[PDB]
Amino acid sequence: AECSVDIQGNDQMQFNTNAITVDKSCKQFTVNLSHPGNLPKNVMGHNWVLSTAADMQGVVTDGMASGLDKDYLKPDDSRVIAHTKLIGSGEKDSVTFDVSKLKEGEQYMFFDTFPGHSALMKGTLTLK
Ligand SMILES: [Cu+2]
Ligand SMILES: [Cu+2]
Repeated sequence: AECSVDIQGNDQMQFNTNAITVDKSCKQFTVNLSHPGNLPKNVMGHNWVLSTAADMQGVVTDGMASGLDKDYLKPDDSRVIAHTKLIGSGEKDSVTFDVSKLKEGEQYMFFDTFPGHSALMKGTLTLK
């Protein structure tokens, strides 16, 4: 099975997809994030952040409260399973994580924690 996915976030506060599936037989999984557009990070920064569905609200609320110099994530937030950096237009960042962190029967969400973006920039992550 493939073990990576390419995700884009644009100047329109959109991701290219709202559903990612991770095949069990992957030991690691990589998300490659890019930002088409022209807007810089402080105004249209995007990141890809993974937690359980239950934790998504907290991560987003705490991240937004943390500010740009924290890339909009609360320091030491243990609800965050994996994430990319916050990137502005033209930049790119990849994260690779251990698939063993993810458990059967759990609901996962990926999302962006830049202020307001999770309204649109979120999706499900499913183990298969
Ligand atoms: Cu494979
Ligand atoms: Cu964003």
